[PDB]
Amino acid sequence: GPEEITADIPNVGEAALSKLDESGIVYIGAEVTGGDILVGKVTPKGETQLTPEEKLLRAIFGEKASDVKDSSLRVPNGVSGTVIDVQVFTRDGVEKDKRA
Amino acid sequence: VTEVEIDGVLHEYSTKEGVQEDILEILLNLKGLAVRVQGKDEVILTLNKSGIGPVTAADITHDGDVEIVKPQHVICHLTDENASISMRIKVQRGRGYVPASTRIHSEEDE
Amino acid sequence: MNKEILAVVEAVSNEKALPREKIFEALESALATATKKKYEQEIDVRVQIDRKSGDFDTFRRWLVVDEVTQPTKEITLEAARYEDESLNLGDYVEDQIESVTFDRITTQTAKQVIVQKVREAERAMVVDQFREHEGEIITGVVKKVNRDNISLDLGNNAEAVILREDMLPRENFRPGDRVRGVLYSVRPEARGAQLFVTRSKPEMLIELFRIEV
Amino acid sequence: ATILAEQLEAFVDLFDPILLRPVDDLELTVRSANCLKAEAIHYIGDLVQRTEVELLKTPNLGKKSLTEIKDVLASRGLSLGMRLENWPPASIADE
Amino acid sequence: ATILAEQLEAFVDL
Repeated sequence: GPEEITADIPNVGEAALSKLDESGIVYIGAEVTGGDILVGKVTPKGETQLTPEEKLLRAIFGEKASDVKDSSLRVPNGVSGTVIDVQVFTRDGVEKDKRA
Repeated sequence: VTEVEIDGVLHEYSTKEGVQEDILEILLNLKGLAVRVQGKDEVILTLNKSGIGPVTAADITHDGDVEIVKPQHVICHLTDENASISMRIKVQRGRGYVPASTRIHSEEDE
Repeated sequence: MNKEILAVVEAVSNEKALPREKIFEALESALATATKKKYEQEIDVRVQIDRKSGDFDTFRRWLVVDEVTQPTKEITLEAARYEDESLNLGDYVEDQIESVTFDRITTQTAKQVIVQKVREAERAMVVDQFREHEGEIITGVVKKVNRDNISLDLGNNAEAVILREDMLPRENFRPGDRVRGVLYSVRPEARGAQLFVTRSKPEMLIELFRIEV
Repeated sequence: ATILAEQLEAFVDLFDPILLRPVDDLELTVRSANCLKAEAIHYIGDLVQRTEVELLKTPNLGKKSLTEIKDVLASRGLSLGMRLENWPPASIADE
Repeated sequence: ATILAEQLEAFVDL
């Protein structure tokens, strides 16, 4: 499955997922430190597994975005500072988010 | 001065229309500013001004214990015939040198 | 009433003989608790699931109390007098509802809540297996050997525990070796109860001789 | 130290105030301003001094009475049963 | 001077 750029990634608190926009990009001008999430990205992990809980949840919500490996971009270790500019480039035939 | 609250900007490394200068020299000039306060301990100052001309601390709207010791220090210049600028200046008492690295200690959703 | 919950209750491998409506209500209540922990208002939730149709609904609660804590689920007698004093202090009467959320964050939260609910159901099954006998001449295989205690695994995911003080003075149990003893107590532990045995009394010998001869 | 104490000796020199304000001048919205004024409490102090019996049970409140209590009153706005002095709380004397 | 004096005051001790 194609990589997707949602704001929604588990295993991390809303403290990390606070400055993210509707899509998952930090707002301009955020004082950030090392390890802070910059852009939330997920990669379809593939189910390849049946449990009485996973398919149970999938039947409950109908959303297959669960059980998906995360590949978000975060601030490198040690470096800190603020964000000044963000550029967006997308392939043709593909829609764009609100921020783009 | 502790911090500044420029309204028409988003961060420290931007510009502003109608302003002859950038933001960093504004920060340096406010660093050069000095004001004595006696009664209140952490009073907050501000300014609003338009028109082409120099900007000095004398133009700051004063208050009770606010004391502009040098009401001639230039802050910036305005190049637009309608060049309204907005800022809120907070002053605080303290001792020694406090670098901005230690200032990140707040963490109270500032 | 999307009727998908009907098929969910009619999965039906593990919840056919068990109450399907109760299982669906518990899962939906876990999901609604996750949604309440996803909103900012600390309001209690109540999932009502139907058995004949299968589908369910989620309502928000008011939790009539005598205090102001949990303000989204806080009421009082003076506050209940707005409803002509119909509500009393201590009640959990629901007076609100919610509709729907995709909520991939609450999807992970509901994954955690469903895992917790499945663990609770397994604990309930283990406690039911322990209570289905409450104590008898039974055998078990010690899975773990802790300090002065042996935790033993049994069939149908059931477990039990044998204390050193409850064991014989000379006969010491070891992991991997089956031990048969007469159980006399079922202490309710974390995640269900476990059977406790004492293979040192004449009752165990009488029970062994009855089945052997 | 005594010497340094001496020769340098003389130079040493040895319940909410918003309740008393108008109810419409608070965090309550337009639909809640009429609810605060349903019990004739134009100021939230009378609303604070009164309970929900005379406000939500009146015909000037809709079905959101169980929700407005969890919306505005839950945020410590008014109608919490506070015993005001006249407008403000008795222990809120700020003269 | 007061600062220096109160630093001195700790020396009138053990």
